Amino acid sequence: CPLMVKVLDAVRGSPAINVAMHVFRKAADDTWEPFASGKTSESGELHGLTTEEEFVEGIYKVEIDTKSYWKALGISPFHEHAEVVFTANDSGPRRYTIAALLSPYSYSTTAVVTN
Amino acid sequence: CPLMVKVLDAVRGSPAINVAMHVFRKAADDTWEPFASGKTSESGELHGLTTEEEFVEGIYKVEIDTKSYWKALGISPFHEHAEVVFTANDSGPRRYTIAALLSPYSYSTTAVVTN
Amino acid sequence: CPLMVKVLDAVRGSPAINVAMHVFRKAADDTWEPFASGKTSESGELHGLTTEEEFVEGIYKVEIDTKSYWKALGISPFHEHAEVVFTANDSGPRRYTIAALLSPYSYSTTAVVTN
Amino acid sequence: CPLMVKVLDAVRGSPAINVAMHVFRKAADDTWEPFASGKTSESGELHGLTTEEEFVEGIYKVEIDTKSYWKALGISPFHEHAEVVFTANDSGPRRYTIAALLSPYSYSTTAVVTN
Repeated sequence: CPLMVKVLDAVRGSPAINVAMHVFRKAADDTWEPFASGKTSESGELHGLTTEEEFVEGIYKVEIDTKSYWKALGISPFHEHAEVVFTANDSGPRRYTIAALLSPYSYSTTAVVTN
Repeated sequence: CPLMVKVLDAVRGSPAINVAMHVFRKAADDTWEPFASGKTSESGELHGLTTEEEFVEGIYKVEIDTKSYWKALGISPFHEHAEVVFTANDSGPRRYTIAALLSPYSYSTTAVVTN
Repeated sequence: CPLMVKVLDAVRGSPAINVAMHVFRKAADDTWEPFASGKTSESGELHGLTTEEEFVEGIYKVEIDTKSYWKALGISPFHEHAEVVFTANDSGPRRYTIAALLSPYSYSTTAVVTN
Repeated sequence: CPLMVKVLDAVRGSPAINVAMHVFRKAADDTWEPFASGKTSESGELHGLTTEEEFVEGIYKVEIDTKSYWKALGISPFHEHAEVVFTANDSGPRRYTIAALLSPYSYSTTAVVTN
């Protein structure tokens, strides 16, 4: 499990559950090719997006549909989605956890890259 | 204006208006002595708390009452307040802007220090 | 000044100066058309990007090149850039301040929207 | 395990390891009584601070010594420590995770309160 995503809700103080997201990998034509997708679990986590063999060096984009999440709660959000764009590099550690902390008008994202 | 505090509301995407705060300074006996206090304006800023002459080297605490802010908006939040504790003017006089970004279960605080 | 962007450096506690960014607007064909661009000033702010007449209803993307910022400081950061994507002026004209707080492995973005 | 603390380093994109913290509970005299303490593990987490029987309703303060952490890395921090002050309430969910995301000039803290 080289890539995991964890999403938290700063309004309710809870995991953000059932949040959809799509991952894309940049191709040579400089367009985003679909790579992986899913919805967060009851822990706010999405596991199993890819495998070590499939996740090679490259530029990846994680698009988290935050707008649908807030609309389901009845709170008017600012952003269309939260996007996280990064290069995977083999000199660095093996595992990438992308964390996102969501508020209606604000979000933060942090990468925890470990061995 | 050597010390300014700016407070923002991450739920509404707005300045946080009428937020009370109290500033304290550590005394020689290691107690917190009252220093200055005020409330944020319609811009979410609190200016005029002190002067260059009065704000001497020391350890200062800014206590922002976030709980009353959220309760007035109908929200029961997690934190009693947001505390910011720092040494000031150790190297000579500086201008300090303390920023706080508020959500019911989360907050962030950042210092911008200029010379 | 209907759109302003403010960028801060959480490592140094300073405005993030000379940070490039490009703004795009979604076209009728669902592509991102160039809208405006610039670099932050010594205050970490970028003003004058557009006018009330030019900034019409639409979906906008602000792409802040954080990677070049960190590399110039000797830091190899996680993200390629920080993207902020939002619908603007849906309810009529508003003033938008997009704030970004930068660390090498983490960033936050907040919108302050006033009328 | 009703109370856990998780600390992340936003500069290095890693758990914040060996971070000391002290927890206090407010007494009737309105002073902070020592309650629990420890250092974060290699995962950046501190478990086992208290038990369900001992953690009763009350006002608690978690003081995280962020200054010593940055000083060990050779980066000049702004804050003396990061403080998280909150009321434990039995009407809410059982488990409290206090998360802290650290930068030298900025930190955020979030409570995830779950069942």
